[PDB]
Amino acid sequence: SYDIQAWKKQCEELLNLIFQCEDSEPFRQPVDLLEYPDYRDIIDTPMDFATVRETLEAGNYESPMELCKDVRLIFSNSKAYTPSKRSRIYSMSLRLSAFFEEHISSVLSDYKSALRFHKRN
Ligand SMILES: CCCCNC(=O)N1CCN(C(=O)c2ccc(C)o2)CC1
Repeated sequence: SYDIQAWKKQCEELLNLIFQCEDSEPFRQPVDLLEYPDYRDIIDTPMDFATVRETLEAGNYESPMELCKDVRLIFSNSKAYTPSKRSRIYSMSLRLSAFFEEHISSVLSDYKSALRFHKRN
Protein backbone atom coordinates (compact mmCIF):
# COMPACT_ATOMS: atom_id res chain seq x y z
CA SER A 1 0.00 0.00 0.00
CA TYR A 2 2.70 2.50 -1.13
CA ASP A 3 0.66 5.64 -2.12
CA ILE A 4 2.72 8.61 -0.80
CA GLN A 5 -0.35 10.98 -1.21
CA ALA A 6 -3.06 8.75 0.44
CA TRP A 7 -2.66 10.37 3.93
CA LYS A 8 -4.42 13.59 2.80
CA LYS A 9 -7.90 12.13 2.07
CA GLN A 10 -7.46 9.78 5.10
CA CYS A 11 -6.96 12.91 7.29
CA GLU A 12 -9.94 14.69 5.63
CA GLU A 13 -12.19 11.69 6.50
CA LEU A 14 -10.87 11.54 10.11
CA LEU A 15 -11.53 15.32 10.53
CA ASN A 16 -15.11 14.71 9.26
CA LEU A 17 -15.54 12.01 11.98
CA ILE A 18 -14.11 14.40 14.65
CA PHE A 19 -16.61 17.16 13.56
CA GLN A 20 -19.52 14.55 14.03
CA CYS A 21 -18.30 13.80 17.63
CA GLU A 22 -20.16 15.90 20.28
CA ASP A 23 -16.79 15.86 22.22
CA SER A 24 -15.23 18.14 19.51
CA GLU A 25 -17.66 21.09 19.99
CA PRO A 26 -15.26 23.19 22.19
CA PHE A 27 -12.30 22.61 19.77
CA ARG A 28 -14.03 23.50 16.41
CA GLN A 29 -13.21 27.27 16.52
CA PRO A 30 -10.72 29.54 18.37
CA VAL A 31 -11.20 30.12 22.15
CA ASP A 32 -13.29 33.31 22.70
CA LEU A 33 -10.96 35.65 24.70
CA LEU A 34 -14.09 37.64 25.85
CA GLU A 35 -15.38 34.53 27.78
CA TYR A 36 -11.85 33.31 28.84
CA PRO A 37 -10.05 36.66 29.31
CA ASP A 38 -6.80 35.07 30.67
CA TYR A 39 -6.55 32.43 27.84
CA ARG A 40 -3.62 34.05 25.91
CA ASP A 41 -1.71 34.67 29.22
CA ILE A 42 -1.28 30.82 29.37
CA ILE A 43 -1.65 29.69 25.66
CA ASP A 44 1.11 31.05 23.34
CA THR A 45 -0.09 29.05 20.23
CA PRO A 46 -3.88 28.74 19.82
CA MET A 47 -5.08 25.80 17.68
CA ASP A 48 -8.52 24.41 16.67
CA PHE A 49 -9.90 21.77 14.24
CA ALA A 50 -11.16 24.46 11.76
CA THR A 51 -7.58 25.83 11.50
CA VAL A 52 -6.24 22.24 10.98
CA ARG A 53 -8.85 21.53 8.22
CA GLU A 54 -8.14 24.88 6.47
CA THR A 55 -4.32 24.26 6.61
CA LEU A 56 -4.81 20.77 5.07
CA GLU A 57 -7.22 22.08 2.32
CA ALA A 58 -4.80 25.00 1.50
CA GLY A 59 -2.05 22.42 0.77
CA ASN A 60 0.07 23.76 3.67
CA TYR A 61 0.81 20.38 5.34
CA GLU A 62 3.67 18.35 3.72
CA SER A 63 3.05 15.18 5.84
CA PRO A 64 0.54 13.66 8.27
CA MET A 65 3.18 14.12 11.04
CA GLU A 66 2.74 17.92 10.72
CA LEU A 67 -1.08 17.61 10.96
CA CYS A 68 -0.66 15.27 14.00
CA LYS A 69 1.58 17.89 15.76
CA ASP A 70 -1.15 20.60 15.37
CA VAL A 71 -3.97 18.22 16.58
CA ARG A 72 -1.81 17.24 19.62
CA LEU A 73 -1.37 21.04 20.33
CA ILE A 74 -5.22 21.36 20.61
CA PHE A 75 -5.10 18.70 23.37
CA SER A 76 -1.98 20.04 25.18
CA ASN A 77 -3.57 23.56 25.18
CA SER A 78 -6.70 22.12 26.85
CA LYS A 79 -4.54 20.37 29.53
CA ALA A 80 -2.50 23.55 30.18
CA TYR A 81 -5.61 25.82 30.44
CA THR A 82 -7.82 23.54 32.58
CA PRO A 83 -8.17 24.57 36.29
CA SER A 84 -8.91 20.90 37.20
CA LYS A 85 -8.34 17.37 35.78
CA ARG A 86 -12.14 16.91 36.47
CA SER A 87 -13.27 19.83 34.19
CA ARG A 88 -16.00 19.08 31.57
CA ILE A 89 -14.11 20.60 28.56
CA TYR A 90 -10.80 18.87 29.58
CA SER A 91 -12.61 15.48 29.96
CA MET A 92 -14.05 15.96 26.40
CA SER A 93 -10.43 16.57 25.18
CA LEU A 94 -9.17 13.27 26.71
CA ARG A 95 -11.90 11.16 25.01
CA LEU A 96 -11.38 12.97 21.68
CA SER A 97 -7.56 12.50 21.96
CA ALA A 98 -8.00 8.70 22.46
CA PHE A 99 -10.28 8.53 19.38
CA PHE A 100 -7.81 10.60 17.27
CA GLU A 101 -4.77 8.51 18.33
CA GLU A 102 -6.63 5.21 17.59
CA HIS A 103 -7.35 6.40 14.01
CA ILE A 104 -4.13 8.36 13.10
CA SER A 105 -1.74 5.43 13.87
CA SER A 106 -2.45 3.57 10.56
CA VAL A 107 -2.31 6.87 8.57
CA LEU A 108 1.24 7.56 9.94
CA SER A 109 2.43 3.94 9.53
CA ASP A 110 1.20 3.73 5.89
CA TYR A 111 2.76 7.12 4.97
CA LYS A 112 6.16 6.26 6.50
CA SER A 113 6.09 2.80 4.80
CA ALA A 114 5.26 4.46 1.42
CA LEU A 115 8.19 6.88 1.79
CA ARG A 116 10.60 4.03 2.69
CA PHE A 117 9.39 2.08 -0.40
CA HIS A 118 9.99 5.23 -2.55
CA LYS A 119 13.69 5.33 -1.33
CA ARG A 120 14.18 1.49 -1.44
CA ASN A 121 16.74 1.61 -4.37
C1 LIG B 1 -16.42 29.92 20.90
C2 LIG B 1 -16.61 28.42 20.71
C3 LIG B 1 -15.74 27.57 21.64
C4 LIG B 1 -14.29 28.02 21.70
N1 LIG B 1 -13.52 27.22 22.66
C5 LIG B 1 -13.51 27.47 23.94
O1 LIG B 1 -14.16 28.41 24.41
N2 LIG B 1 -12.74 26.68 24.75
C6 LIG B 1 -12.11 25.42 24.34
C7 LIG B 1 -10.66 25.37 24.75
N3 LIG B 1 -10.58 25.57 26.20
C8 LIG B 1 -10.14 24.57 26.99
O2 LIG B 1 -9.47 23.69 26.48
C9 LIG B 1 -10.51 24.40 28.39
C10 LIG B 1 -10.02 23.55 29.31
C11 LIG B 1 -10.75 23.76 30.50
C12 LIG B 1 -11.64 24.74 30.25
C13 LIG B 1 -12.68 25.41 31.06
O3 LIG B 1 -11.52 25.17 28.96
C14 LIG B 1 -11.10 26.88 26.59
C15 LIG B 1 -12.55 27.00 26.17
